[PDB]
Amino acid sequence: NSVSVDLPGSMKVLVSKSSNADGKYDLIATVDALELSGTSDKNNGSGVLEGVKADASKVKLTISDDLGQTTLEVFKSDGSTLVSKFVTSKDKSSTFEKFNEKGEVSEKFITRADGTRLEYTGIKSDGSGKAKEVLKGYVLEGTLTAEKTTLVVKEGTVTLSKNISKSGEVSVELNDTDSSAATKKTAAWNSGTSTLTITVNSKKTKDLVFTSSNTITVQQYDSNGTSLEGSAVEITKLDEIKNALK
Repeated sequence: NSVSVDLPGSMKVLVSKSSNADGKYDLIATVDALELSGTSDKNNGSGVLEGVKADASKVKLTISDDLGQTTLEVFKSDGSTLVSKFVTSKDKSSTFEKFNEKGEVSEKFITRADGTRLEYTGIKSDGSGKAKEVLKGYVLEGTLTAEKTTLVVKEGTVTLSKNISKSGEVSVELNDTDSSAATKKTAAWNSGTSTLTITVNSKKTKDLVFTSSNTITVQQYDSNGTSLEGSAVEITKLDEIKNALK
């Protein structure tokens, strides 16, 4: 009769085993206790399913042609003003967006494949908002502008800024307002190694590596400031970032 097809986000869609006189396949799924239905000219479980809630809100599930992504939209009763959208990928990454009354994004929660999160709240029409990055062991706080996301850690007169572009590219900078050259921190970012090298009084002191696993490691230099010693150690809490900035 039907074939159950496994989709991202542990969702399932039933597809008819064979096509009708028009060559089309029937699709059925149950999402959040609502039965959705649709038809497709493909036999693999891809296509669009729709349902209508008790309250007249319209639900639409779109399964991409290669089954790599699901988009689950809830609309107002007009079928066009978004209330929410979940987009889930095969790799386990996802996005959840909430919309305001004009159907424009007001909150956006990104879950990466590794389970870390980037959370945008209080999003305004000017593109600004509040940002929080949820990592293994700790969270970073900052802001969103149209230009970029900037997460900030302050320690004494030092400010560490972790910038994330719209496409997820990380760059990091440091500024210290310390008026003494004996203690003022400066830093160089190397985009090629995702590493921030801190210097104090003309001696390199530490490398902070911002890894592809969304972690930070720290490693110290020798007293002459030209050779790394020991091994890189993973930072496990915000206070350990602050320690590296002292």
